Amino acid sequence: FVEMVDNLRGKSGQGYYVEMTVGSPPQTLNILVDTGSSNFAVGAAPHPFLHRYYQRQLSSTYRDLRKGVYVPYTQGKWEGELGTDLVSIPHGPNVTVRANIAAITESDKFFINGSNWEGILGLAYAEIARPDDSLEPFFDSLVKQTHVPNLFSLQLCGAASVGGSMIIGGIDHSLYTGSLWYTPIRREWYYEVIIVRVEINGQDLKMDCKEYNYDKSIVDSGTTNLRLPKKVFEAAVKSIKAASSTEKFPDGFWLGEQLVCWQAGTTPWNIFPVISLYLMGEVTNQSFRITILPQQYLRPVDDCYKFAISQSSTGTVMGAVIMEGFYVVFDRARKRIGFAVSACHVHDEFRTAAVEGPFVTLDMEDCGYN
Ligand SMILES: CC#Cc1cncc(-c2ccc3c(c2)[C@@]2(COC(N)=N2)c2cc(C4=CCOCC4)ncc2O3)c1
Repeated sequence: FVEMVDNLRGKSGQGYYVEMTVGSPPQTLNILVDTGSSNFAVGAAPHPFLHRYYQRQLSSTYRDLRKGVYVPYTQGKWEGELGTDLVSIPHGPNVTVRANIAAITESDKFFINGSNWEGILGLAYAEIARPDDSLEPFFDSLVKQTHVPNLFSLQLCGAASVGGSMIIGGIDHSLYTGSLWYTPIRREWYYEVIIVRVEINGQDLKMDCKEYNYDKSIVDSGTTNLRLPKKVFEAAVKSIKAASSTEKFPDGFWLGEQLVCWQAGTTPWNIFPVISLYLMGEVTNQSFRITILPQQYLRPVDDCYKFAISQSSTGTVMGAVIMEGFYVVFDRARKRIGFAVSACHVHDEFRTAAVEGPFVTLDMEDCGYN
């Protein structure tokens, strides 16, 4: 899979994108990689933020589905016109498939001023596709029309340019150390998982585990932060505050209202605690844990940083803060997600991100919200 290594680019806070082509002859576009949605949607009009856009009038293979799609989401919206066309990934498998493409014709707070991407590749499942589950997601078409195995993995590396790898149809063993540990995909809509225990510097938060997954937990390459349900965010911050009490920061810092800065090269990593999420394992009463560093949850912006853990009303979102520590395998074929220590995660000489197990955890099914 050497061809696919380093096929992801981005800027901090603006997501990870992959090069794709659409139409005949192929039109090159950079596309945001998003495991937290299920539509392939591309700029199709000359929005001033866009480097380029899909021009259907130049594609001999374009087919108009004669249907609109209207996709408001939490932080923005896009609307467009559904069709199909030939789609390939130059630094992906050597294949081309006919996929659904939403040609974006109106939008608000969707495109980022200064970004280098023009569209969005929703890698999650048909259940949450717009307008409905009859609109086959890209990855489903890829697997259905080719021999590409039904899995992909992401290595997101971070720093200001970021980079990473999207391995389509496989696992590249050079991208991780130690073993992969798998947690079940609870339901095929989002990439939903179940967190069964939370530790700050090894100290259990001692919350009812349902709270950790209220109303769901998801693995989301399209979110920068680790987002936590309100009640869990309260406890997490209280514990991280206590752990980091050597140095006092404004209350706003913890809420993402302001940045904290240190002299270039003297960030006190060691006063900040590690954060461990235990995930439901593959076997009854068995779990594993993934552990991230402040290198992951304190994000560059003197060296100044943003606290990149935040409260949610939509459940836990394991965003880039989690994923940048790990090689993450979206094993759709076996309805499971693998975690392993990432060969590229940022760390120091004292601590590294970790994936460890097995542990004994009882009543893990009670942790899921219904
Ligand atoms: C890592 C990272 C990142 C990142 C940084 N800046 C902006 C984005 C971004 C841009 C457009 C965008 C989305 C994110 C976003 C929001 O969260 C996720 N997972 N995808 C998104 C989600 C949706 C959805 C439509 C229907 O429900 C599911 C999600 N539609 C459009 C979207 O556009 C991602």
